Amino acid sequence: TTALVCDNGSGLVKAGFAGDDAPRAVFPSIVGRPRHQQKDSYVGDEAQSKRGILTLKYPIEHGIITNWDDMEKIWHHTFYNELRVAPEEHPTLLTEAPLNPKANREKMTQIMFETFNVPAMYVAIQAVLSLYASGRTTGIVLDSGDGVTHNVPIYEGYALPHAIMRLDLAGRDLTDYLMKILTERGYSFVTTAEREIVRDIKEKLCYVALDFENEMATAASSSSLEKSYELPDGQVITIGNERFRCPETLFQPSFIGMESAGIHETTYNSIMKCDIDIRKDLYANNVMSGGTTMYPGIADRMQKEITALAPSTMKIKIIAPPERKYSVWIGGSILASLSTFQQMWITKQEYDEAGPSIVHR
Amino acid sequence: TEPTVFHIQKGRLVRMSDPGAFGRGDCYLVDAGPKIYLWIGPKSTADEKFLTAASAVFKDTERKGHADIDRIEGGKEPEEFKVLFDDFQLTDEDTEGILRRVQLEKREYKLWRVHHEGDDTFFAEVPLSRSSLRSDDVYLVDTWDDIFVWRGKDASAREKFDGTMLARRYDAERVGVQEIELIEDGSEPEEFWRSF
Ligand SMILES: Nc1ncnc2c1ncn2[C@@H]1O[C@H](COP(=O)(O)OP(=O)(O)OP(=O)(O)O)[C@@H](O)[C@H]1O
Ligand SMILES: [Ca+2]
Ligand SMILES: [Ca+2]
Ligand SMILES: [Ca+2]
Ligand SMILES: [Ca+2]
Ligand SMILES: [Ca+2]
Ligand SMILES: [Ca+2]
Ligand SMILES: [Ca+2]
Repeated sequence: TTALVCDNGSGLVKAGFAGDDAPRAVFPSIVGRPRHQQKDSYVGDEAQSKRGILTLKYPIEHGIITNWDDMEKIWHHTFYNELRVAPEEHPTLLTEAPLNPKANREKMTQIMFETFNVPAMYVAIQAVLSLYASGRTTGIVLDSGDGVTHNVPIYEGYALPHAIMRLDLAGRDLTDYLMKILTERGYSFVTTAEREIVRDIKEKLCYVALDFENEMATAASSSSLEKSYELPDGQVITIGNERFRCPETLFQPSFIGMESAGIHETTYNSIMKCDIDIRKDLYANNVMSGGTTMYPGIADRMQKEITALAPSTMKIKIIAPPERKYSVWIGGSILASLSTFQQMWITKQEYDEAGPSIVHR
Repeated sequence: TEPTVFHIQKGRLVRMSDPGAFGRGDCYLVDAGPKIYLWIGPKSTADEKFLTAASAVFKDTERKGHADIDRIEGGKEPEEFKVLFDDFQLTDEDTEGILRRVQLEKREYKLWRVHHEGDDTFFAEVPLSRSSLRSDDVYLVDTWDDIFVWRGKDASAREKFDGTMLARRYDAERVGVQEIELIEDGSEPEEFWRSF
């Protein structure tokens, strides 16, 4: 029988079958309940479309599962509605954020065995899956998703927790900022389809400037940086410096009023928290993963910023795999396919004997 | 040719009887004692890269972390690495990987109803059947590679707008171009009916 792979993110669930090269189910990690006036909950696209009558909640906050009642609804939807499988017939691989608390991993394990009756399970660290999928045991992962951005240094297969940095700024903040600056141009984005337009513009037209101030000057002096997005009805929205002001927020969090270092400085700070003897390997192996690393120009900008900060004789290299939008899921798909990993799966009988703490051993 | 070489092949480590040739489409794990080398072919796939890295950590851990792991990019071998072998050779060998493109049978397509009447708006899955196509609403047929948006003869302009935007977001979340076909009630092409 075939393993299932579920990469639960703050904004999106990515799920599918081990051995597939892409997740076949991708849907919003949102649970809607019609509170205070027999189906009692909605998930995903259906839920987000009915915001006017549902109370919507995100069960995963900054990568960490926080609302377990709603997370169970997400997993039930994943198994039965999206994948249309019987969970008791499939070993299931789940992913977890950096610095996930032990009690959190234990509750994930309890729910998989006691609620869904999976025959076996495994929990993998998201950043390690991405690093291995790039063919590396050592490097520093920049994982930027919808709710959180982490820098995760990894040495010969093991994450270095004291040097992990967390920045509570990622794709949802960029969507909200683009919506703000487009509303300042006199547009209105209130309906579900209008909010999808902002998301589509962000993912299709935005880019990271190599030099922000020079790019602003170019945008002020000519229309060569303008690009247009055509709506289904033939309307056209044209943007110029909004294209690169939006993701500039990753490097300048003050654009949205956040008093935090940008992603180049958090990367440098993370490397500086590691022992000097491994920093050379981290500088040469900055691996990007996650949907918010997909902006054209981001690798070249990171290369420039890190080079400005790094010591003499260090080699700076940013790795941006073309598949990095879903590199966590793809890493899990590979893992759950590999013969030599089968011995490391937790079986239901082991859970019955040992309880949830078996997930650490 | 002193180190032990494992050729990653279809999700397994295969110990090479006579190492030295390295194919650009593949990955290899080279156990040279105090040093473990990952040899990453420039045309290799993620499943091959992953097994090499994971296996190197396992072998190092087996020796309580006492080996240095080095990553080699195929075609750019250092002098240290080439001299380990009697006759180091770079070839075009490429073993096919284990990952497969997503494919849907017809019993797996999904059908989505799009409704928008004032502030009465929603998406909703409905049973994949020609019966579900109501002429006053819009419907999305998801066949993975192709998305058909069927616009009822009596559907509102807002529902047609919403259906196309939803189809755009499906395409955006799936790697590679998915074709979006806008279909009009009463002039459906044969390609559309096959999905039922
Ligand atoms: N091509 C693109 N350009 C810019 N942003 C993109 C692109 N594709 C997806 N995104 C953004 O990536 C985010 C989703 O990424 P991902 O699936 O990695 O996050 P997640 O796992 O749900 O969240 P997190 O990792 O923060 O818990 C969304 O904000 C989405 O708009
Ligand atoms: Ca994620
Ligand atoms: Ca020989
Ligand atoms: Ca190969
Ligand atoms: Ca070691
Ligand atoms: Ca209607
Ligand atoms: Ca098809
Ligand atoms: Ca696509």
